[PDB]
Amino acid sequence: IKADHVSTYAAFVQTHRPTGEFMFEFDEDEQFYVDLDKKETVWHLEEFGRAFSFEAQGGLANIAILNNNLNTLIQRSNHTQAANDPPEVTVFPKEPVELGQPNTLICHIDRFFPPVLNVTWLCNGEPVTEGVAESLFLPRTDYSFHKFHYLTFVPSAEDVYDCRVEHWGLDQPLLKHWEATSG
Amino acid sequence: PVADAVIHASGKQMWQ
Amino acid sequence: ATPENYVYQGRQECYAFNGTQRFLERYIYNREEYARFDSDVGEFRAVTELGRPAAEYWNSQKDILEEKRAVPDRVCRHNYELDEAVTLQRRVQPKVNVSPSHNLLVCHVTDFYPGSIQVRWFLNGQEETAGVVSTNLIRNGDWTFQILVMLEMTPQQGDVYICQVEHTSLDSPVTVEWKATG
Ligand SMILES: *[C@@H]1O[C@H](CO)[C@@H](O)[C@H](O)[C@H]1NC(C)=O
Ligand SMILES: *[C@@H]1O[C@H](CO)[C@@H](O)[C@H](O)[C@H]1NC(C)=O
Ligand SMILES: *[C@@H]1O[C@H](CO)[C@@H](O)[C@H](O)[C@H]1NC(C)=O
Repeated sequence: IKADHVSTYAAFVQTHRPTGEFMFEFDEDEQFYVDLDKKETVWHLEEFGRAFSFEAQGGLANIAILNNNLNTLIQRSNHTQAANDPPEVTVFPKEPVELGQPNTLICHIDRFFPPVLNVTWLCNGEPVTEGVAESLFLPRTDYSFHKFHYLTFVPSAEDVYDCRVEHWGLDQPLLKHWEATSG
Repeated sequence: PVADAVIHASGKQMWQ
Repeated sequence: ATPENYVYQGRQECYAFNGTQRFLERYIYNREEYARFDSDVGEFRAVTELGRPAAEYWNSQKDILEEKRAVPDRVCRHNYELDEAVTLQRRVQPKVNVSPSHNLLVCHVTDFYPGSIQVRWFLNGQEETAGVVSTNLIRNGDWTFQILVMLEMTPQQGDVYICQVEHTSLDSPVTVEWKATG
């Protein structure tokens, strides 16, 4: 379809966690989502929250409708469960790597299904469990998913990082290696 | 009470 | 070994072009789109056999059909006018870094929005096209993009390499110069 811009409400439900997600994207960037537990709208950028508002009830109402149609489609499909599509993992920095200058390592997990995932940052083999940001399970036009994980770090020559990814389509955990000299 | 229910489209608004 | 899991997805897509809005509503079981409304068609259509009961029932409810036919004006146009005044005004200027890595000079352009960008390599004032290898546009997920444009080079003493970047956030092109050593 010819389009200058594409604005999409995307939502899904499933048996395993996360059981529901409701978000809106503009030109493939998540602009806001409805936190289903807090029952409130979360804006990706603060400027969006100052300019816009969205009734969180609209997202909860559509999630319930999605759960209704899920039960109906489970029975109609004769309990058809789709195959596991394993994820593609890439790790790269946000900024040019300068030793001593704060940076953000990005782990991008792509083309996977179902949206069930464990991701862990390893710094010199040790998990980083705090101060780590992550995106929603982001939709793709082929109805698989992708996702971003973020790690603040200071580059140094001796350090080694790993994005450890677990998915049902993988025989073993997937480890994408990265270091300051990685191209 | 409907098997095949349609989702409803709602828009965002200017901030309060 | 895979636990029992079923997935249901819904999409509501508005396509803005030339002052018009085209609305698409998709109903998906796992990864299979089975029902769809397209404002260019005006009615629901079954994409697979799983959607025939839905499309048949929904097309029989004129209240449902009239609501979906009005979405391009009531929701798509409404949301687009808001995004025009804020989201489409977002301008983040690219940051440009040139550094050496056979022998490759790398123009790392970072943290820019929107995504449309022009990056050109110049050697002693002449634009180069051969040995230029650009990554695709890399989406960082935080409403910023980055791109890496590599140039294979044979550096003589006194060669002047320039990476030039053009972007709607810039009133004039940004140039970063790297003078060859060796
Ligand atoms: C489910 O099984 C029944 C019984 O064989 C069959 O008639 C029907 O077509 C099946 N549906 C699907 C979606 O496979
Ligand atoms: C995530 O880890 C838990 C245990 O911590 C495990 O039970 C679960 O299967 C993992 N998920 C995936 C998708 O591998
Ligand atoms: C856009 O609308 C104008 C209005 O006259 C029309 O001439 C043009 O063909 C349309 N399409 C494009 C791609 O400009």
